[PDB]
Amino acid sequence: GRLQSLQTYVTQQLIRAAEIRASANLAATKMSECVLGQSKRVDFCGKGY
Amino acid sequence: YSNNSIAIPTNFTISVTTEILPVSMTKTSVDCTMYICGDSTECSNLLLQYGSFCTQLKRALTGIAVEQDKNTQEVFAQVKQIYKTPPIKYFGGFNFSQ
Amino acid sequence: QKFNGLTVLPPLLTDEMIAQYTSALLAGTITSGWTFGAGPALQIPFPMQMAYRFNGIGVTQNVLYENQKLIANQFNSAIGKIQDSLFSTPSALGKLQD
Amino acid sequence: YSNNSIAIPTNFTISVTTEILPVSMTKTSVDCTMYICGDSTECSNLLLQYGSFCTQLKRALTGIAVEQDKNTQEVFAQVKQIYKTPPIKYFGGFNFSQILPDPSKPSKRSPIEDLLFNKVTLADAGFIKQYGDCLGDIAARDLICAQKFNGLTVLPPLLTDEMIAQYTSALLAGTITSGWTFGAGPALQIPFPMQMAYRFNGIGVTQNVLYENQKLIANQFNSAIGKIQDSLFSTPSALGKLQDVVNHNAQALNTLVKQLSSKFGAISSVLNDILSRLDPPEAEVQIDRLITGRLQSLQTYVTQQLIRAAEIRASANLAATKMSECVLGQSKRVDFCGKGYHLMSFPQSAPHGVVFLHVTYVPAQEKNFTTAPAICHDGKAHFPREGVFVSNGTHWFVTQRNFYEPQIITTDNTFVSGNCDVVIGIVNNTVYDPLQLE
Amino acid sequence: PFQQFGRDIVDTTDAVRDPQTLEILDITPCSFGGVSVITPGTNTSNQVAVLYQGVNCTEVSVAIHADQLTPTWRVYSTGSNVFQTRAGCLIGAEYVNNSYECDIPIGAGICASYQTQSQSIIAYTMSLGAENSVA
Ligand SMILES: *[C@@H]1O[C@H](CO)[C@@H](O[C@@H]2O[C@H](CO)[C@@H](O)[C@H](O)[C@@H]2O)[C@H](O)[C@H]1NC(C)=O
Ligand SMILES: *[C@@H]1O[C@H](CO)[C@@H](O[C@@H]2O[C@H](CO)[C@@H](O)[C@H](O)[C@@H]2O)[C@H](O)[C@H]1NC(C)=O
Ligand SMILES: *[C@@H]1O[C@H](CO)[C@@H](O[C@@H]2O[C@H](CO)[C@@H](O)[C@H](O)[C@@H]2O)[C@H](O)[C@H]1NC(C)=O
Ligand SMILES: *[C@@H]1O[C@H](CO)[C@@H](O[C@@H]2O[C@H](CO)[C@@H](O)[C@H](O)[C@@H]2O)[C@H](O)[C@H]1NC(C)=O
Ligand SMILES: *[C@@H]1O[C@H](CO)[C@@H](O[C@@H]2O[C@H](CO)[C@@H](O)[C@H](O)[C@@H]2O)[C@H](O)[C@H]1NC(C)=O
Ligand SMILES: *[C@@H]1O[C@H](CO)[C@@H](O[C@@H]2O[C@H](CO)[C@@H](O)[C@H](O)[C@@H]2O)[C@H](O)[C@H]1NC(C)=O
Repeated sequence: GRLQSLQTYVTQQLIRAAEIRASANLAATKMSECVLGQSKRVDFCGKGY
Repeated sequence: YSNNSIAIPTNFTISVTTEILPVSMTKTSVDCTMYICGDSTECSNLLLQYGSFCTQLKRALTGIAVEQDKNTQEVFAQVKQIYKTPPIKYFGGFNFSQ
Repeated sequence: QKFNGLTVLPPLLTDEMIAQYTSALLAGTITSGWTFGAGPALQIPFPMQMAYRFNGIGVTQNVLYENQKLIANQFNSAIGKIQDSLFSTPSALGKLQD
Repeated sequence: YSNNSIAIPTNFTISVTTEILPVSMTKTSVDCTMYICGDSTECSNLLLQYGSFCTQLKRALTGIAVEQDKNTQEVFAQVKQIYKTPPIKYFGGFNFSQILPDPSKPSKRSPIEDLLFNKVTLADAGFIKQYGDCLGDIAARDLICAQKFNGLTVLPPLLTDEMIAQYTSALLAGTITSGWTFGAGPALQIPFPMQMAYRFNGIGVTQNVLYENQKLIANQFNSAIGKIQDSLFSTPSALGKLQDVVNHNAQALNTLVKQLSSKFGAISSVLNDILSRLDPPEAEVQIDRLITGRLQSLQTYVTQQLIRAAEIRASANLAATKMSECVLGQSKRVDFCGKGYHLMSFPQSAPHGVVFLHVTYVPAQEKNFTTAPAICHDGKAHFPREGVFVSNGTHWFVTQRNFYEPQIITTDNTFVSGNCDVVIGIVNNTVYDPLQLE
Repeated sequence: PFQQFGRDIVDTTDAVRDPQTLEILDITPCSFGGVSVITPGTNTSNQVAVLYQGVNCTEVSVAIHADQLTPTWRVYSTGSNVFQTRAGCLIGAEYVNNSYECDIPIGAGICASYQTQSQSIIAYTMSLGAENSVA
């Protein structure tokens, strides 16, 4: 029972870590693009130009 | 829409919008020994009968923790040098005290 | 949770150092534009950096230099409204809280 | 920072960075019955009571393998036409032998690609037909022979290493011959100096600066290529991503093997001794315990492989986007293709991954002189069409944003729109024009 | 002299010493692999090609001769329909040196497809595209 619970927790944590990694990659991309420069990608960094 | 009508703004507004993004989560350090058999040598002995499972669990959690650390590093540590604002803060009328 | 063995490790980058990294990024982006993100940090006065940004989005520098005070006032009002909205809104940080 | 101080790079440097990006991992086709019950008919019959439970695992592994093939295809087969490099190689003095394929080598791979291949060790080759030499291994059998005993197969990738190298060579030849035009339509060839001039023009630096510095730019590029080659050769581990992927897959397979030796809370971990020393009606409990344990282990392996496949697919999508943007063009997005103003990027095939040679334009030694937002000639505000209003110290000048090439302030390089009393910081200066002189 | 068993990294019996002659023998899996059936649309034709993944299929041929293979069915092996690839060897499909676009992926740069000879499944090395030398 405890092994099943721990495996479920670890799998859910891995899924959440993948989601957080995707969000952090997006945040790093936003930093690099619209912080260390101006991003021409419209509606990417804030609504409007 | 008309054949020969274009709309051009005679003014403009500078609006700053806030965007929030998670960068990392809490780095958990779950250990099998206590959680499954809290202070039980016999229970630990029968836990060893399940093979290299808790080694996998510890490895996965360590990978998640170092992934969180690397996520924070990638998001923030984009500059080798720590730049400092000049002592007098007058950027052509702009206000950055906030 | 701690007594059950389910402890959490602290992040390598503390909050103070993360704030220092953000401060360095802010200083770079307000005193050097995008130059510090490519190579050496090249000092540029902020009105001229804003002219750079305006020309990048596709409007000439004169539309900034003619109403630089108006743009600065709009920027300050927008940043104050952002702070006020963060104060008032209970769930503006919904993603991090989630 | 100051009110009227600007720093403009009087020089520049060409720096080549290396980006490591996994695109696929080893495809696995783990079989249900062989791993769960070793050649035991009644054990397979008992496993049948679980229904279509391991069919989910088999379908997931098949989908993972198909996803790896799709990731490799998306990353590398960007161009449907293979482009061959010209027989002679003089691209305006630019060295390219290091990244271009070497026909002398039997595999027709570039020196960089061969260094990457020799710097990566594959635990499971798979595409070698290891059977035949597993029994002739003389020494202790490696991981592969043991894996071939308990339902573990490593299907070879659809694209061979030589095939991926050929795709990378086609991309490289297309890039260095037709610029970026082959990534949009027909491969419109263009001389490499012209292509470099237009890449420079794409980063806000005028075309003339490359032609005036045709040398000392090719030399810089060659030096950077050699330096990164030596760095990858002598580095401890610059292929960390691919090495991590290979190690994770191999060690997941190793753990899957090791879970067989675990008793899973039963009398023994060996099926044949269990069913021989105990009659089936009583030993069914031990059989069920073993089956539950082994099925849980296989489920854990399949779920971990699915999560790793999702991560690898995200990395492969990132690599495909990086190829389509940096390789087949010039991405204006900052830090996407190397650090600095991106110029080009050279694909290099790697074991279970791709290698990007981001050629970025980086400024150099700079001096700060003076700046003024506008220049007032006769009751009017003059603004520079391109660049800033720099000053030697005594006489103002107009110059490029990212290179110090001062020019006299004429009426064509600057546009006038104002009244001299609205710009904060307008300076006293005189502007000339080619009309009033004549 | 005291060693009787034999194992490896992953705790599997690799070699065994002969208890009657004091000689050593190593142990290898018998023929473990994976069967994948290559087939065009059943509305088009009914001929199929069987790929025994990851095996030197000379041993597959001798196993067929001994009639000890696990699959009950037996495809026709007329010599021409054998092509040793890096993912086992295709049985029932011949190999043509012509290069076409991939239709049914197999592995190691081999793709099988149905083509006129009068219809049969032919395996070939995939063609990445039309070669175009840029002037
Ligand atoms: C563009 O929009 C600005 C605000 O969005 C206008 O500024 C306003 O100016 C009035 C005085 O004219 C102030 O009372 C007000 O508080 C605000 O600062 C600006 O005039 C407008 N320009 C044009 C051309 O419409
Ligand atoms: C930038 O904007 C700040 C507001 O966030 C200004 O601070 C204000 O200071 C006044 C006193 O002068 C306080 O009454 C007010 O509550 C606020 O703290 C700051 O002065 C401003 N900077 C400049 C240079 O104007
Ligand atoms: C810009 O930077 C180049 C190298 O980054 C300089 O090239 C060097 O020039 C010296 C001679 O001054 C050579 O000895 C050396 O091998 C290298 O080619 C270049 O001179 C420099 N230009 C300016 C204007 O600073
Ligand atoms: C591109 O750069 C190559 C170096 O990787 C040059 O090859 C060199 O050739 C010399 C002999 O001429 C060797 O001593 C050296 O080790 C290296 O192999 C190659 O000539 C060069 N090509 C051009 C066109 O500059
Ligand atoms: C202002 O910019 C001028 C560029 O045309 C520089 O002119 C040079 O001045 C030297 C004497 O210092 C002359 O010998 C030379 O022919 C050229 O005219 C000038 O140096 C520069 N002023 C400063 C202070 O840098
Ligand atoms: C740029 O040069 C102008 C002369 O062509 C200066 O205008 C002067 O303005 C003063 C008042 O400030 C008048 O008294 C004088 O007759 C002349 O019109 C202008 O000030 C100057 N600007 C700067 C920033 O120096």
